[PDB]
Amino acid sequence: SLEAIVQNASSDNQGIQLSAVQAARKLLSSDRNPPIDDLIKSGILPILVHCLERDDNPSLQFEAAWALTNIASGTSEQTQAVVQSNAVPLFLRLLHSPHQNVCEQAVWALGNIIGDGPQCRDYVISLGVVKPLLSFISPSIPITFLRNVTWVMVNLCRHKDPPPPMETIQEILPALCVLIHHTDVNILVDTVWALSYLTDAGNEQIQMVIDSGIVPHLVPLLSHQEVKVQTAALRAVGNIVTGTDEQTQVVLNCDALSHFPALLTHPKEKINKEAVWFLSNITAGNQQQVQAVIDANLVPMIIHLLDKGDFGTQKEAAWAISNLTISGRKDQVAYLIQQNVIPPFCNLLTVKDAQVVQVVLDGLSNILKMAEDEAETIGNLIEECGGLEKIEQLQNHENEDIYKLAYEIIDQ
Amino acid sequence: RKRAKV
Repeated sequence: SLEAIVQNASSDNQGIQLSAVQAARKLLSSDRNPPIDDLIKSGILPILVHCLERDDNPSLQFEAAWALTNIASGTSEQTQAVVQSNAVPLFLRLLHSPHQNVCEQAVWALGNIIGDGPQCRDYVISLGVVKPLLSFISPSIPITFLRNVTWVMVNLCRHKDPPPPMETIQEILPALCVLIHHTDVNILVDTVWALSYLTDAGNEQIQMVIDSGIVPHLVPLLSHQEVKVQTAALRAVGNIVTGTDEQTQVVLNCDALSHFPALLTHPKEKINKEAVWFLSNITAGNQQQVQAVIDANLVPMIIHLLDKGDFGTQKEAAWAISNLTISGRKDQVAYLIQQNVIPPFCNLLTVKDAQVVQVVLDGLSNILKMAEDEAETIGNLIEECGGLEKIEQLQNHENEDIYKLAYEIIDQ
Repeated sequence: RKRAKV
């Protein structure tokens, strides 16, 4: 039956040939367990590729392109099989086809190819996929097609090692600046995941995202209705504030901190964790940045989470409270103890996580030194807590850095 | 990252 399909796919009779290619396509398209290996093994790929040249029969270009889309959606080995067959140049040709359904199906097939990894990505780029792919972005295009275009845009941004060439990023960013203004959720989500990926690849890429003009349009989406956009926006903006004080100030000057009360009280544990993670990277900043977090009424809300959050959120809140005791002035830390930090800040000394107890201690070590006169006054708030007796254990910890600190604090 | 059309 497969043997018949392949013979027939090369037929000089148009009906016989179209029915065969459509039958090859329906094997690949009609369950979620398609026989890709058998199709490849049967000699179909060259005929499907050759059908891509048949500008005279666009029904056949479409059906061949759909078959190849689904073969190239499998294992890297199956994707390699398509690419090995000289399919990419012919897909790129079909991006200039007058039949929309043929353009879209070519865009889809190149998405599966770009999605295989960075060599296939950099090959499709090197042949000029990005101009023609972005030029489909227009209001006139149907939504289902534009979603397939934004999904390919995510696939171009997806790999860090190596990331796409600087010049490709420079072509894609202007398209994301347009797409970030859309209302369709799947498109907004795809656009913000592209930005997550582009800002997850170190300070040069981050500067390109800033230079693009897009940050004032990204930060408002921290307050979008759909959690799925919020999760992506918070990631992308969190990636940017792992850069310089100056790169951070760009996010702060977009009024980012206005959106945090909703994130620090969000019902999803993960949105809380990433919000405190983000704020941990603002309090590791200069004293104006530390002050901005104070002025936005966020320190009390970071403490609630220090106390009553999942282990994950607490860890992040430890850091945000700790990072502050380092970067800040003695008035800024004064504000802290006035906000009942020491209780929920000492209740974490007894966790199996070395790094958390380590950063909790430093914070108490650093807070007492910078609270000069009122050093005793702090101790009587550590008694009531009953974290004095959890400091003892530390002194028995395997890890040197922790026990020293315990003794080093005992003295004073 | 890859999507079959079905």
